[PDB]
Amino acid sequence: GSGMDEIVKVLSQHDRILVVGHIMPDGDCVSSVLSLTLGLEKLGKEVKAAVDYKIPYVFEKFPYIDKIEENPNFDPELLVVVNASSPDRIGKFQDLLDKVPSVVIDHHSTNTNFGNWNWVDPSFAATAQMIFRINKALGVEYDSNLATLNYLGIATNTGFFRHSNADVRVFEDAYKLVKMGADAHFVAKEILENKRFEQFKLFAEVLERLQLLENGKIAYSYIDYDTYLRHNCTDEDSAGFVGELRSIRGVEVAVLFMEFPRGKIHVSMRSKDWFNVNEVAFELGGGGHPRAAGVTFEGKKIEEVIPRVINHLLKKFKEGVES
Amino acid sequence: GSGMDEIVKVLSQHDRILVVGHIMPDGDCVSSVLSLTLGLEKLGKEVKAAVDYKIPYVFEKFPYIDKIEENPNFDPELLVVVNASSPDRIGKFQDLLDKVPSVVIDHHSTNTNFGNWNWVDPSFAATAQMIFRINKALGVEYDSNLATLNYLGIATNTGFFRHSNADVRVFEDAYKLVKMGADAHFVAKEILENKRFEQFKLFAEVLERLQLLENGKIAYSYIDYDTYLRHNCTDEDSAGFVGELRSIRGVEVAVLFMEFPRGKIHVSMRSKDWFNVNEVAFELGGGGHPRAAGVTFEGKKIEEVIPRVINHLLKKFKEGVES
Ligand SMILES: Nc1ncnc2c1ncn2[C@@H]1O[C@H](COP(=O)(O)O)[C@@H](O)[C@H]1O
Ligand SMILES: Nc1ncnc2c1ncn2[C@@H]1O[C@H](COP(=O)(O)O)[C@@H](O)[C@H]1O
Ligand SMILES: Nc1ncnc2c1ncn2[C@@H]1O[C@H](COP(=O)(O)O)[C@@H](O)[C@H]1O
Ligand SMILES: Nc1ncnc2c1ncn2[C@@H]1O[C@H](COP(=O)(O)O)[C@@H](O)[C@H]1O
Repeated sequence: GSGMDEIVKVLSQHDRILVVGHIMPDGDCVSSVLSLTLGLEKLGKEVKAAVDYKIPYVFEKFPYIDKIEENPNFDPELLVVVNASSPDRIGKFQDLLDKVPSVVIDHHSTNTNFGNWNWVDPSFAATAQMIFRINKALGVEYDSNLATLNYLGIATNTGFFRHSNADVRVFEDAYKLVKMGADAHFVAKEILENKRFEQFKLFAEVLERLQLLENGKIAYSYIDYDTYLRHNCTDEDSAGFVGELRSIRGVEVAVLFMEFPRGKIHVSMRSKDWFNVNEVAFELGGGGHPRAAGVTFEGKKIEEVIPRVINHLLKKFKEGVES
Repeated sequence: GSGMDEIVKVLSQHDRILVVGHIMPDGDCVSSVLSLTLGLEKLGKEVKAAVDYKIPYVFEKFPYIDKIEENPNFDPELLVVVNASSPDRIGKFQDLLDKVPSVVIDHHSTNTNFGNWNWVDPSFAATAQMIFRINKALGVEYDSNLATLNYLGIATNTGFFRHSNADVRVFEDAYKLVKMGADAHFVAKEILENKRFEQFKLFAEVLERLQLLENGKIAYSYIDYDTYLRHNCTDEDSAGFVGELRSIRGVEVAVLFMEFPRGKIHVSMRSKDWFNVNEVAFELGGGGHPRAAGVTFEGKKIEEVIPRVINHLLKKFKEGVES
């Protein structure tokens, strides 16, 4: 694939750019979209940012969040798709892939290389780290707001420096961004301290349905669509729940089945010390990382998905213990 | 007070040292005690580490944790007390303050300067940052285990880089320690992903008793001693609960009243954006930081402590809104 140098040249050559992130945006999406958009604007370019999805509440106080548009009305000369592993993930903007030359910048090993130019590097924990390097290579000077926005995705994708992907390069980037004015406490407060009361009630439903297997080493639970409705919640509200199940003493693998909307079952998997959940996800048609991976089924009963996923998980887990 | 330079000289002059931390040890205690003990040992000194308390379960897999003794049986020429703000906090080792010259190293502004030499610097988020600087000044070379142990206290005292005390110096220290081999994911896994099932049941009791005041800006709850007993828990198990209450959308001040043992009521206070909980704590006879502070009552009914604390909190909160 192309490297950073080729993507920097392409970005330099084009002056009307649409930067696009993926649906159901998370911290790395907002971070990467806004950090690249602002970097390119500082070079004088005419740039718009777009996500075909409602921006979640926790991002509403971030600087420049209103630059992300659902309906940009912009005819770009270049499409730049960040942190999105496949064209279906960018919603209605995938139609532009047929009309406009495109750049892909992504850390997901699952990326389908759907751009005319692709820089995909899974050694990074966050696409925001790739945007940081692109901006510095282009000559962008950071201010505090841009540093805060670029810090955001590095923090969220590492669980705020807790996960296995928080390596030396993550800590060096975070130090450089805080030195340049990133407001680390602002980011933690807005992302992690805006919990709805209903999210506590929703998690109580998860605890009620929690089941342990394999001498307590596997824990799984589920939320069906009627339960989301009962609590005025969506799958936005159950973010972080599967990590709470991983946090139980003695659990090595945590799995959460989430039905939202009706008939769409998302499977979120996390592992603690050694089990490669990405191998299970891939074999079920999904994908991810060794310690965090997922699968999405459409048109299924939760009663069919759960036993299939658990069966495959148990088979591979029992292999790993003997090895 | 004395600075770092004076304490480094004193540590250099003495070769039989007892390093002591405080009762109910947390991450910064274990981090500071072991990081200084190992640093001094690398200089060839005869050093023992002691805490007059059972070491919590989450520290049991850390390297060298068995170096912390409850019963050291050691006649030191120098006592070094780390991260303990007052002599009552070190249990039975306070008797040595009358017999042995003592050094105090602490970041708590509440420190009573009870050593013969005192280095107290509240600009640090963690005493572990002060130990890092002492060790480097003495000439200690870090290995991976020592870097992990020194990283521990910086992580735990900042809530793993979430709290208002996570400034540039915290991120630079963390980067330096990870560059020198600190296993950041190991630390997060052992400290944060060893939750007992009973802790979830205990927090459900907290949610049951949760009360909001002042248009949702104040949230408080309590755990009485019978409830700890009911769930086979101690105050070790409710660590982090008050931060969960602060995480509720719209809450500015969270307060958790904890009765453990019987008749001993600890009040934990956290604030989000602007309210100075340390001023309330101090006026009630406790102390702490602007965003995290506490008070401890002995010999009271929970029914007397709660309304007094809430009354004082409301009085000052209502002052801050007008200002
Ligand atoms: N070891 C890990 N590597 C990557 N992501 C993880 C890990 N553990 C938990 N996660 C979470 O899984 C999600 C994966 O993000 P991404 O790599 O952008 O798909 C993020 O929300 C992470 O916080
Ligand atoms: N259906 C899927 N196909 C490919 N990758 C996925 C899928 N679901 C989740 N992932 C990835 O797996 C990790 C964990 O996802 P989640 O459990 O949804 O937070 C993230 O890096 C996701 O991008
Ligand atoms: N702004 C803050 N400053 C210091 N400690 C905080 C803050 N917010 C929460 N805390 C917690 O309060 C405790 C205070 O630690 P210490 O400063 O060693 O007494 C630690 O457990 C911190 O994680
Ligand atoms: N009774 C007290 N007197 C002085 N400082 C305290 C007291 N209780 C708690 N603190 C400090 O206030 C902060 C929050 O304490 P806690 O809420 O117990 O985690 C920490 O820095 C404690 O060391």
